[PDB]
Amino acid sequence: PGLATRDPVATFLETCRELPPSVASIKVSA
Amino acid sequence: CSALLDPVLQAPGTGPAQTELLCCLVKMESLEPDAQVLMLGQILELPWKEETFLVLQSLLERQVEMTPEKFSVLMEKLCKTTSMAYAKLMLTVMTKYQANITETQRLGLAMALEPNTTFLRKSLKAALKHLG
Repeated sequence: PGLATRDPVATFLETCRELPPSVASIKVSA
Repeated sequence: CSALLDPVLQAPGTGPAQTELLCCLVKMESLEPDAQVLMLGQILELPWKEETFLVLQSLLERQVEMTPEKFSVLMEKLCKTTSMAYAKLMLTVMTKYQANITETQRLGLAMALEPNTTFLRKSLKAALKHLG
């Protein structure tokens, strides 16, 4: 659109008990 | 200062002369505490550049009081970067307002601290260690 949520259960568990960028690259011949 | 500061610093070619006047303005013994807070509160909304940091250094040499939301905005802008006066700024906050600093602020610090284009890298790392 520059060229035109979270897990319920894993959250529920938490509620019931009481930064850098990654990178990747390659190089190929012309 | 609501008349003076904003336009002078929004202006381009804002030379060192003018920064030194504003530095002496914030060094005013007569600049009373609530005045210092409103000075800061007004500085916050602006596009921050080298001159903004140079001023703010002298401004917070007073050890002036910050609300948590305001310190939040401070550290937010402060996260974003090679500048050496900006190094002074980050150092001064880390040293003094460690009373105010938390872990995520310390993390955003670490992110902005990573650069070697910085000077006083070591000192900052030691301060950052000491925060932890």
